[PDB]
Amino acid sequence: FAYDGLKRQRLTEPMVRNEKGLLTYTSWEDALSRVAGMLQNFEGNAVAAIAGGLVDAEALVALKDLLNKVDSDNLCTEEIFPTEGAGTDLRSNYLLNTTIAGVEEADVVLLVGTNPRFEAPLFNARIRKSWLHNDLKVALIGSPVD
Amino acid sequence: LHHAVIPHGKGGRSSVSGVVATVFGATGFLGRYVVNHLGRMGSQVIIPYRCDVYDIMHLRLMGDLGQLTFLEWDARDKDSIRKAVQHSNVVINLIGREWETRNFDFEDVFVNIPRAIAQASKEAGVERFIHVSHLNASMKSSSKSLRSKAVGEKEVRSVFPEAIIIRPSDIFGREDRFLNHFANYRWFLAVPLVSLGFKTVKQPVYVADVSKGIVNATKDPDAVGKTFAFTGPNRYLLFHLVKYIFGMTHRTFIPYPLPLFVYSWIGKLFGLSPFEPWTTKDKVERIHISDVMPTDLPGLEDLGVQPTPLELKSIEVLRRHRTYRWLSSEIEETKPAKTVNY
Amino acid sequence: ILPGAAYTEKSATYVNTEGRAQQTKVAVTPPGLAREDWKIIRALSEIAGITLPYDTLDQVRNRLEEVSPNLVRYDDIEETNYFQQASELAKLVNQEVLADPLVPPQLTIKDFYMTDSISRASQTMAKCVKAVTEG
Amino acid sequence: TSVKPIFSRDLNEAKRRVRELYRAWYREVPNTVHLMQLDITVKQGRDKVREMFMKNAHVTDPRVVDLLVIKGKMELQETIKVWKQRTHVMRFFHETETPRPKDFLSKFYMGHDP
Amino acid sequence: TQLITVDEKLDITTLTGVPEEHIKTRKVRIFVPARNNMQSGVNNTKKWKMEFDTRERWENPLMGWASTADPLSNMVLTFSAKEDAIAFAEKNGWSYDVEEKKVPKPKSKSYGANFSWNKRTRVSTK
Amino acid sequence: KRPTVRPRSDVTHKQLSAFGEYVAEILPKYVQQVQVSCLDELEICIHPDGVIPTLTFLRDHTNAQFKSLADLTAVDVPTRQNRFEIVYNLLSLRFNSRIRVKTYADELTPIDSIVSVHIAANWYEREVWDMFGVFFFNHPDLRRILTDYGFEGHPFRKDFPLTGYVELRYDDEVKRVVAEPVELAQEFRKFDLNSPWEAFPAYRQPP
Amino acid sequence: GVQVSPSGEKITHTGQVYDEKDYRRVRFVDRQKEVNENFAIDLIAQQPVNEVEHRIIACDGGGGALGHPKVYINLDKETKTGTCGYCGLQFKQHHH
Amino acid sequence: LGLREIRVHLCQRSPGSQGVRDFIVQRYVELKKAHPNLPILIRECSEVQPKLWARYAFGQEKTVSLNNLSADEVTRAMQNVLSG
Ligand SMILES: NC(=O)C1=CN([C@@H]2O[C@H](COP(=O)(O)OP(=O)(O)OC[C@H]3O[C@@H](n4cnc5c(N)ncnc54)[C@H](OP(=O)(O)O)[C@@H]3O)[C@@H](O)[C@H]2O)C=CC1
Ligand SMILES: [Zn+2]
Repeated sequence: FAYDGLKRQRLTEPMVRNEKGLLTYTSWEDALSRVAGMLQNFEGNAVAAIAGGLVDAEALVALKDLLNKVDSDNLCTEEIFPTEGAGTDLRSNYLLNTTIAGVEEADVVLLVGTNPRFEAPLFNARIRKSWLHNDLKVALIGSPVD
Repeated sequence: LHHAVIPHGKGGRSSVSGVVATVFGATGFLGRYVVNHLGRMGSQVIIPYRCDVYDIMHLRLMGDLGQLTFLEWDARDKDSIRKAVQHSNVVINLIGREWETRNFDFEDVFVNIPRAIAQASKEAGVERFIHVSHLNASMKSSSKSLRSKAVGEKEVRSVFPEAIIIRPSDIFGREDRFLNHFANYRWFLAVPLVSLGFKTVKQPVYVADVSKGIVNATKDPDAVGKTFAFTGPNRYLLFHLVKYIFGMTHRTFIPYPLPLFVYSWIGKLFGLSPFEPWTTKDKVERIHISDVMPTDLPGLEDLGVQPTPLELKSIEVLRRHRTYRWLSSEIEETKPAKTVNY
Repeated sequence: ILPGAAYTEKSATYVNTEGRAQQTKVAVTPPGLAREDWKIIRALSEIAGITLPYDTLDQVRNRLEEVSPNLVRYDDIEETNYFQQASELAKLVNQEVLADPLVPPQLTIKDFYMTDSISRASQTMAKCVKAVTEG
Repeated sequence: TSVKPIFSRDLNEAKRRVRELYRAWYREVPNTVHLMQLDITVKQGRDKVREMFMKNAHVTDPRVVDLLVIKGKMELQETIKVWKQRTHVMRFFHETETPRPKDFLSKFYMGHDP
Repeated sequence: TQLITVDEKLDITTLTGVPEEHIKTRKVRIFVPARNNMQSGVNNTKKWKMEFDTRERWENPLMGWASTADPLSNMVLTFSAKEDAIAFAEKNGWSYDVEEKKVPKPKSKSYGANFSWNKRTRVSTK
Repeated sequence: KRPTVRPRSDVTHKQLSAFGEYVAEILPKYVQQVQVSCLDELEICIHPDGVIPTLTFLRDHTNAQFKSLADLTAVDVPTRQNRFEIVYNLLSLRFNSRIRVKTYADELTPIDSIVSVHIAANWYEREVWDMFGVFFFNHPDLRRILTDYGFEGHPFRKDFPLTGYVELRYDDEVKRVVAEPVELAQEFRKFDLNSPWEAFPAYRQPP
Repeated sequence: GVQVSPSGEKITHTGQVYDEKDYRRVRFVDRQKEVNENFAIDLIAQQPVNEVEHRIIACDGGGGALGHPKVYINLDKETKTGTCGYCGLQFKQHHH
Repeated sequence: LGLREIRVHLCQRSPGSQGVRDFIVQRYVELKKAHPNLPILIRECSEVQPKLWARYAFGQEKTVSLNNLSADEVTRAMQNVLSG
């Protein structure tokens, strides 16, 4: 039902600031030239990028390659994962290694700091399917929810 | 950009270009090519016409449905212009004429009309105004048309300082008055030229290149407020040009010299025609006026056009004049024209 | 501001909590002068003195394979079996928990309908919130 | 790897046929720029012939080559005879098709097409 | 007229009048169309389909209709198997990304489970 | 007896089946998968090497005088490796019976012409060539028949778009009719109409 | 009704009108914009509620085979009024 | 030098990549203790030839195969990368 947002508050044209500091409409050539100049005059640790959540791997890798070619590695996300320890060096540390279909084989499940209902429903729906058929026993370290 | 002006498509008859043009003078030799090149890439063309609706048919097909919007106007009525430029983002004044009328003077078409069009385009929010002056235009020329044209571009720029002014040379095409004229002299069995054609230089350009240049200046952001000189790649002497003409026409070329003080009288006589005259004193003086040298002015190669030499596009104009004996004769049979630098 | 594309407007690889790379497909084109993001960035590079090698999408995905080859195995999940080492390593940080009761941000459904921009720009999700909060 | 041959049991005989066809076209171009009153030279026509021939230079299967030669002979017939007018001949030159650039960046500025 | 040794991969592009554009710049999709969840019919989940990449569609200024410069916008071909589609694509010179067929998994089902003494299958909605 | 259904007679079925056995055992070298339909129609499928012999036998033989070539068609089935199903529908005035002969071809697998048998096939084979791309042998004048004089493609191939790749118009610049890539003001609307519920269980394809 | 916009263009019953800055209004220069002045919504609002003494009423429109398919409308909710889905006629339970 | 990342590619069940898994389990821990702030990425896939991508400053990447080695060749290649 949130496909109605793709029809509203959309960016359809490249914008840029005018002398007054207001956002005006311009071309691709002009804006990309501005950005290319600013990028030319900067180098590592003064450039930085940030991803938002609806981004695709292609844009991520392209921006990483760009920033790398200008020596920056401050590529960051908005979501906080701890690099303390193994961090992103190992996928085992930031994945669902017991894949969603693994909740059907499980006997006990322990939820920590999650409301999987509002956060990943289909996962909560799978947990309920198991709770129904395979007599799964759930536990939760967190705030009490339904 | 307004949501309905964003260009969409591949640049075809049914695509969108983002161009909403008002072309004054579309019913002429050059306006038809301009409108063709505009409706070919999917732009809206507003074509104000004073003529009969039977003389816009050749235009009615060179644009997809709704891309061409016709309008009845009058140069004297100023509202007739506001209603036309009321919605455009470009205006292209091609208005001109090679002779004066009972009701219009060179001044009227070359100075006042452009000036009013420019006033209205400025007052109406237009971003671009393309004006078409002449290359040889000057406030010190023997011809009256060129003086008037220079005055007109001065006024257009004093009323619309960001006005793209385009200054072409003698244009040649199918429906022209330059190559067809130099071919139709034959009806008088000989070619009268001043100084025997020498001392005069001509740098003519194909009309399709001019139309491409206009249509590209419509959306070229480095061209605002600039002047251009649309000229062909090769310069010729009137003698060799007309000889090459009669070569493509395969007619007999009998040139003889003629001073200008009697050729202009001939032109006056011919201009007394209440219909479209075959020649005029001003057309005479416009001929035999040498061609200015590029003199640093920007041009077609700066708009994005590679000029087409006359030796490739002359036969499609001059095969209509040949006889059955010479129709099929190829292009290579004619010896090309001498090129000069001067 | 460089207007990009949405998930209904481009082809893109998105990876889920498991590592299952899944590809989107184009149903619509971006509005107005909006464009694919990697396209924007490659054009940006070309305009600068930089120039990224890839001009197409297959090349971008070959680059993906280079960096991480789990991003191209579509609909597949790759086993990973190196937790012992990560634990040996992470048993050496001297930080302790704060004892604050860790609670989730989405505590009820009125905190569920609007979480990203596509949702905050939806009149329908607003109708939903206005129904739930009212009763 | 075993199939039936149309005419040529190898690429060399197909090349012989292709050369015969090239000769025919090279000899015909002048007669049809004369007859059809085309407004081009004789060199442009032969350059266009060579370009249309190279357009399919990459082929290696003799059957594809044989069928291409058949199509070329069909067209050469349609042209030797005046069954086709100057319109269909000048279709080859694409005098009006705005030439799309091969520059990634221009293709980026105009449209979403790759 | 005996046999001949071709010993190469088939290529039909030069005989199909298809422009360089719509052969080099086209990504075909090969797949078994997914069941429509508004219906419980499974008869359109049998034959393999071939669908092309989607391209621009812009409103026509006059009326407001959808326009295209994509001839293959509505091209759909039907095959009985996956290898047939892959062969057709290779032959015609297209690039393809295949998608395996999704068959539902067999499911244990019992009407007694709805009535149980100790399990949670016990339903309260008869 | 029922007024909506169609009266069905088995006598014609038997006649055509017996004649099919006749043809099959008199031309074993070429015949494949003879078959007869619920509606009374005989279909004889063959190897293309047998085209001329089969058609000549069916024209000249005494118990088979199919000497009028009604139609000659092709059918693109991109699934099978040999797409084009060439069809020869024939008629016997002596027996007031029809028959259909079918072969198979490919983009690069031509067959032989039958103008030596039925002169009616000149234009039909030209049409097959123009529409599907099948090439015939020993054809007197094999050229295009229906398409434009410089048309690229074979439009009846399922892989060919209904609207084509080009589009014509008149350009005042060149003063000629020119061909430009297609661009439509309204795009053809593809309607998915197939019902998802099996409709004829007699034609069910076992998995 | 047919209300006009700041540009003078009339707003159709669909709520459609061109913005003052829209170039697409040249098609209406020296010409007119065809609108239907009889808005069906206002008209069907001007019609009255047909009371009935039965809890379930049918509506074929009028003329039988000249109207719309016969639908049956429930009229239990005394606050609301039942509206045909084809026509816009309203019905109310007289005795509630 | 200007080294920024080390990313290891390998398989989970294959002989050629057997040297990389042993290397990992035995020494990745110690090596990541020595260099704590240096990304050392392991993205194991299926039917992938094992490689070691070392990308230095200004986006310039190297690649040295590791097909059918022991853990010691892997260690020597990795330390050669580190040192430079
Ligand atoms: N050799 C050439 O063609 C050259 C042309 N130019 C410039 O190019 C422009 C056009 O050239 P060309 O097209 O050949 O000229 P044309 O005479 O071929 O057509 C000119 C246009 O001017 C319009 N026009 C003239 N006077 C009036 C008027 N009083 N009221 C309304 N409309 C009027 C005509 O409309 P209608 O015909 O319906 O009255 C006609 O469409 C001119 O401005 C000229 O200076 C520059 C250099 C050389
Ligand atoms: Zn009703």
